[PDB]
Amino acid sequence: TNLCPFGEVFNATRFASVYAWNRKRISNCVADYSVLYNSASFSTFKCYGVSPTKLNDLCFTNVYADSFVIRGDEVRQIAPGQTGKIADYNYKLPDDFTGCVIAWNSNNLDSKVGGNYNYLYRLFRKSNLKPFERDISTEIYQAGSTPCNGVEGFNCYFPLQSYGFQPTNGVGYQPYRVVVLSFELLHAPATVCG
Amino acid sequence: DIQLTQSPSFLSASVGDRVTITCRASQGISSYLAWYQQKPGKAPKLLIYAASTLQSGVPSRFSGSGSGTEFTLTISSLQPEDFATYYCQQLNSYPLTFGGGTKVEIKRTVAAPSVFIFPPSDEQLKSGTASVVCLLNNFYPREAKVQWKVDNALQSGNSQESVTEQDSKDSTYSLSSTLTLSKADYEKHKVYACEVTHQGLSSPVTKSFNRGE
Amino acid sequence: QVQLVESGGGLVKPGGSLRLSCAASGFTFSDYYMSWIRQAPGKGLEWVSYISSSGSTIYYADSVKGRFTISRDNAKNSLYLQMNSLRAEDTAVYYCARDFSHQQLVPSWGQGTLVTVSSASTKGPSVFPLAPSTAALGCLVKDYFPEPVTVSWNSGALTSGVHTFPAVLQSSGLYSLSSVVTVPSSSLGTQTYICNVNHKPSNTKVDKKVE
Ligand SMILES: *[C@@H]1O[C@H](CO)[C@@H](O)[C@H](O)[C@H]1NC(C)=O
Repeated sequence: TNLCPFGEVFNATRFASVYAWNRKRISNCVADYSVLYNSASFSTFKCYGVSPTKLNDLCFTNVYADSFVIRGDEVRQIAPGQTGKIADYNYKLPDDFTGCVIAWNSNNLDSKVGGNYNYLYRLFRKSNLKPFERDISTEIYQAGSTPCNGVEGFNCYFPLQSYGFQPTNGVGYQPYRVVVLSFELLHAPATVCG
Repeated sequence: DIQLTQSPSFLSASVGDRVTITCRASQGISSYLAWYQQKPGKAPKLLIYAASTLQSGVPSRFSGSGSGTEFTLTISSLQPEDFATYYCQQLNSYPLTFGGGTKVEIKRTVAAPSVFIFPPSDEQLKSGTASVVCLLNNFYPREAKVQWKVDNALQSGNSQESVTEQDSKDSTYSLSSTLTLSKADYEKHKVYACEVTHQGLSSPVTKSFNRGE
Repeated sequence: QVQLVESGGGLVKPGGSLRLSCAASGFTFSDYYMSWIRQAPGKGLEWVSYISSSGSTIYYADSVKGRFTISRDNAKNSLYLQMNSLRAEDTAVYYCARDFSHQQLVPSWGQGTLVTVSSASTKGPSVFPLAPSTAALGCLVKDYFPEPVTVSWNSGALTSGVHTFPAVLQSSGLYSLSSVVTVPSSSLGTQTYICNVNHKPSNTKVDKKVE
């Protein structure tokens, strides 16, 4: 029958910023998970509930794939149990997470000489994200007790700090593209197999 | 669009006096304010920031205070080298707004102006435009009437003048009135003389010169 | 040594464009907000625009909105201002300034640049001595445009007793200057007095010996 459009998710030309991570629903298809592993062009490949071998031998009700961009300093946080700028205020994975986390260095595609100022994370937030919650607010945050009147100024900062992607950057401050595969099981029949 | 209202516009004081300047903000800005001192045509320099705290290298006489709407800058013993315009800047919400600015004068004992006069040299006449200059050097206060007479005849409207700022040491101004003449009007007349009248002088001082030494 | 070196600036035929550049040293520039503030001749400080520490955020004054484009490069620490459709009114000295880090509310400013928006072609001045008659000698800087000149006496080795005056704007439309220095009358035949003018707008640098 059908193939899973995992090639559309990974090899897509546009990725989103972390705060507005793009999630896509993969269903009614069959994809090769051994073949994803047999890349060896991914710098990070960690799976959390599942074996990357036993994935071709499985079926799930829904497969979810979230795609964003972070820096390398931050890649260690796309994991259960992680606390951080990203792990708290941008994109958080629960502690029962079964899935894979895949990320590679996209400095050739995702940075510019003048500054690629188009990817952003949420530096400032009142509380931590719930797992898999999305915050798209652009309210002007408040750090000190003086209010903000919706404009930026000292101790009233804009919540979204642009990554300053230049290629000359060091490894940690280079863009890493990321895709998280979560695998759901519910009473509904299986739709993504091997 | 927080407006800053700063007083005075202009204060004049003598050495060792305590200048006090007030900036009031049109809404609560709760200590997000800085105080600058800008000599003429020069970059503003930082003295106080965070409403009260003194930048490194800013003499201890300067000091800030306030929180919310009322803010003061204080020079506990004014100095000959503090002649400037002083601005406050609000940092609470963009756009950054500034105070009006306060000019500061230094008051000193009257001084008399040493008056030199200068000829059209010997190059300007190759260009056909001669220029006579009259130098009023190191006087106080700033007000001075310079009078240009060409053959005991008053010249109005062929004379431009400009004045220095206060000396960083003794607070005196200097002044230069530049008279302009065609080569034919410089050749038409002999005695050129500069009549200076000033507070410090008991009677009007006049230096002349004869075209032809 | 915190320092913001500004550059560019100068005489722009009205309607044209100019770029303004601010070389940042001495601090973690990528931590600090930044601002472009201009100051008409002997008038207030007008804030014009700013850019967040990340360049995420940006706002312009209504006096320049849409007309000016502010930018920052964060590897070369500079901050840039692209000024288009310049007017008569846009004539000012332009200052860049760090506004604050997330943590240190400590401004600092650059030396400024004279953006001079008019239609007059740049002319180099003429320099005539104001020779002596304690003694007083000087220099005459006439018929230049635009501003500024810089006079320096004996190559910045004679700064005690110098009074360089403001530029008088002549009826011709050309600025005139006057710079004079008083000296020991007796040291006149012994010490040589030379005035150095430098007019970067027309690339003119003169040295008149005064005698
Ligand atoms: C992306 O492109 C390469 C080159 O065609 C291909 O071999 C690779 O498997 C692609 N990735 C996916 C997930 O299909």
